Amino acid sequence: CFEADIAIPSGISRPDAAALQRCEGRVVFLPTIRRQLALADVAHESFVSGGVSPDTLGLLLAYRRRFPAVITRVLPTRIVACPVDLGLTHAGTVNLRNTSPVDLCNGDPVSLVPPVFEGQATDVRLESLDLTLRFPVPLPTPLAREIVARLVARGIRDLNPDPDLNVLYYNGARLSLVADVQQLASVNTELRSLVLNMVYSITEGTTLILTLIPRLLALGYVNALLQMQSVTREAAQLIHPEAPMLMRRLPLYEALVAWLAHAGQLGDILALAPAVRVCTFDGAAVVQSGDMAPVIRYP
Amino acid sequence: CFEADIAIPSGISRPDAAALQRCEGRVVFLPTIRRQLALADVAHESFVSGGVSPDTLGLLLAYRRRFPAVITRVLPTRIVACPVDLGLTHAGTVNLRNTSPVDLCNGDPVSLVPPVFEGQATDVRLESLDLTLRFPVPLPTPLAREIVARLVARGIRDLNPDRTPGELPDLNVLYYNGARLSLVADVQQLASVNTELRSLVLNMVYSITEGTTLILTLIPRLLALSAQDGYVNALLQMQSVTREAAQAPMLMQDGERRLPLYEALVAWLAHAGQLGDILALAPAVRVCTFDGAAVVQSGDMAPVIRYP
Amino acid sequence: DVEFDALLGSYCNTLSLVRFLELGLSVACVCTKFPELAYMNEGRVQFEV
Amino acid sequence: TKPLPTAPMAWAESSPRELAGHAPLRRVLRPPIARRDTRATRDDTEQAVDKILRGARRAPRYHLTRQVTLTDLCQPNAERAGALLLALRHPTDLPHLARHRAPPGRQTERLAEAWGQLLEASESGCARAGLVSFNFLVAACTAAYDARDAAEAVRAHITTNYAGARLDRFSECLRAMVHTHVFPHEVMRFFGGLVSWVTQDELASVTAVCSGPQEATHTGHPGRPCSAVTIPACAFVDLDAELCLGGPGAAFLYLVFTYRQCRDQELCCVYVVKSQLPPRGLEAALERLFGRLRITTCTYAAFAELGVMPDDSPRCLHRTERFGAVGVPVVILEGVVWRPGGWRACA
Repeated sequence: CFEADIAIPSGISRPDAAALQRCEGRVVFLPTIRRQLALADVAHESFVSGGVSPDTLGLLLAYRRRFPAVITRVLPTRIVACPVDLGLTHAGTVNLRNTSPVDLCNGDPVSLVPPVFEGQATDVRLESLDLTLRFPVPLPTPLAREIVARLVARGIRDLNPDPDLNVLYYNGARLSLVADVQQLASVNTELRSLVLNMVYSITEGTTLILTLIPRLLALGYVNALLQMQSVTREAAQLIHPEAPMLMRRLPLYEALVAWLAHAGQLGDILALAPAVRVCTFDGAAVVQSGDMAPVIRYP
Repeated sequence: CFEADIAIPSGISRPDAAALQRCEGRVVFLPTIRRQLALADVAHESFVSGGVSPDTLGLLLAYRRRFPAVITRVLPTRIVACPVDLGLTHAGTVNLRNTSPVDLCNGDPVSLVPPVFEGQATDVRLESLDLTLRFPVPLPTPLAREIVARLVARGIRDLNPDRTPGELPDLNVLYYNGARLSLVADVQQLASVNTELRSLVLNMVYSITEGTTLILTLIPRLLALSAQDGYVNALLQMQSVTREAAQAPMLMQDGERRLPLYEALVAWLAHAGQLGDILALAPAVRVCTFDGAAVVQSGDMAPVIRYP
Repeated sequence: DVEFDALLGSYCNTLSLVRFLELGLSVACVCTKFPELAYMNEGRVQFEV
Repeated sequence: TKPLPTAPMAWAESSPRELAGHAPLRRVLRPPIARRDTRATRDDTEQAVDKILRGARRAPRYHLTRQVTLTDLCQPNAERAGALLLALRHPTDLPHLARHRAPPGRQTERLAEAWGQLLEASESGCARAGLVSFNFLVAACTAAYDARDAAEAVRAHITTNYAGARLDRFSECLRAMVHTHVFPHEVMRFFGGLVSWVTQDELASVTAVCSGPQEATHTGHPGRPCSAVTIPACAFVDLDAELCLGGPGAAFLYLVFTYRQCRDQELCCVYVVKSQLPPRGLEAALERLFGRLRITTCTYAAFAELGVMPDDSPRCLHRTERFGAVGVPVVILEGVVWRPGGWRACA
């Protein structure tokens, strides 16, 4: 499996040692696959980058840069977590813990940042050694992508506001997005930076094509084919946005470069590529929330 | 590991065989998934389309088609490379030799690129049997997507063709960390730039929906943040069309229960979000180092693991 | 202070094992070990009365 | 009985580093650091315990998924040794979603009536209904997609083994789904190869391969006293065999749903493509070969990659297998490795 053994620090309180015992089956992101790693390297205090604790975007960056490893056995003075990325595909079944929706017999769980749901719920603080652990939520890819996009949209409405995105019907019972209270104010403040990169990359994408199409096809097969299948779609959207907006090949091309990059950087952050699949056997076939679920390395 | 053997033909001069000895860890594109193959199917002479060598946007389209294979070992009469697009199933992590001015870090997805820098060494001429080998340059996808954008736009702006005076912006020069990186500006071919332009134009259209207009309402609101936050200030690049685009709902809501915002995101995210991938070849590998060395120097061997 | 914590015993049951050949029900059947029904498709009995 | 050329068979007719591994490491003591200066029944029980011996003396080309479902849809017995089973997920959204993602001018009530109607045609308790067979799709869309009676021969197979109602009800569901922008994909992902069903009454426990090669499974002539094994496309109607022009490479196997959006009134086409192209090249060749782009949105096909057939040649086409009285063009695919893949259709 290639186990990597995280070293618990010096003496921890008895209630903290029982906090870790309950963390078996939880996903950890380990910065390097070194066999011997510290606990502080894994703890959420190690996600600090710009001097701040990362937002939901800063997290999703890190989740794409380090290695998630499921916790297999927690031992006093060691945590044994087996990285998801290493070894052959479809092997090393290690048990997960389900959080929220069911995780049916397949569907490739994505580990998405915690704040998307009850924020501090899952912080799991350890006071004795003064560190904390935020475990990502294991959701299926279709639902994980539906949610993360669902919340960004809510964020956009919230950006300037004067049909509920929140109610979600998954499987047997309607799922709930909103925890009401100020959790939304905490959820919305962390998606704040993800919403903007989304708003920007759209507004910067349209205006950049809406300027380019009329500032191209006017200088062959480009022209004909373009306007051909774009009838009442691109051109109509051109007149309508240019109606409620303003209108340079040299800044155009140099902005088309900087956008094209920033765009694909968001497609990478977003799309929450699945870490694992569920393939069960002699098992329930649906893993009820909070129950260990079999799981295998590639989708 | 479904390794594909590649037979060295006849005898390539002891100096040529010494050149292949150091090509282990480099990448090959094979035009099939095979068990028996000829050395000449891999050579740059095979990249030649009818009568013509593809340009450096033509190669990306050729590396789009066929399969990247990283050479594992080279024997006297065969070359062993396991086709990453398929046979990536190894317990541990095939070695990729970093050939680039760049440096991998840890976790960087690695997408390949035709050789494209101002100072470069990708010739490897083998005189005994007429053939050559251009090895692609591995590169982090953030950087490899910045390059493709540079080559695309350079082939495009030239194509307008910019009316405006003869002094255009750079677009030929990058920076990765420090280290100015000067791309090779040499030829652009109609067909190679067309498809790259065709699919660029095509996808940026499909990313525009009804709900998109709801977002375009927010441009004046963005520039309100341009100026009262230090972030969001940084977000808007100085050369931002959006900034020039501000220099609205339109009613028309079809029964009110569709959720066009959400649907507009999904639509944009698919087509426009995935442009590095469609314009260029997406990463299939990411650096991982077991020994805990956290970078890969240029010229070193990067332990590499399956897709990001 | 000397205060100890005692364990005052450890008990366990033997799980017993029942044969089925030392029962009444075993008269109701003619049991036989056909180790090869597994490779078999159909099986039959003639009965001419 | 022994050769002339001995070195080639000692390896053929059939480690020491692990032996040498424990030798320096384990044999060494107190390292490191250094100081200066009862005929048959009895036989069976013993063998089971022993089997636990050898299998516990040691320790990956196979994966089995197992699930319990009903025989309403699907049905393992009708099917055989090599078959595609597709999962079906969450009947709960009888178009609940139809509320959203359904464009205006759409009576999103179609699914709830089409689908709830399907249930009336064929409650929740002991089990649920998952596992749609490949077969059952070929018949449901048989009259829909392009070839008839090679396609309808499959439909005759299911009506006589697996009900024309359910086929018709399920076809009405496929029409209603393709209607309202909830597709047959984003439902029905690939499940496996159908190793062994173990059914009871209305119940079935289906073992099937999550991934790995098929031919290496229960094997035998046939699995259990049934017939042989194969991944037979089941249609000379399906098994669209690409690579009209080709060179040796591992053939590949994909799963494609083709649709009609008022050109034919929400057509459902379901078939398999076999050619050597890595998914980044299949989207291109799917753009060609297809005129189904009728807007008459623009989302014509959706595809996922099932796996490899790491040999080009086994593509037998046989209109020759009986799943009861009915006979079907059957194409036999010799050797297959299953890579589940993911569903990609953006356009």
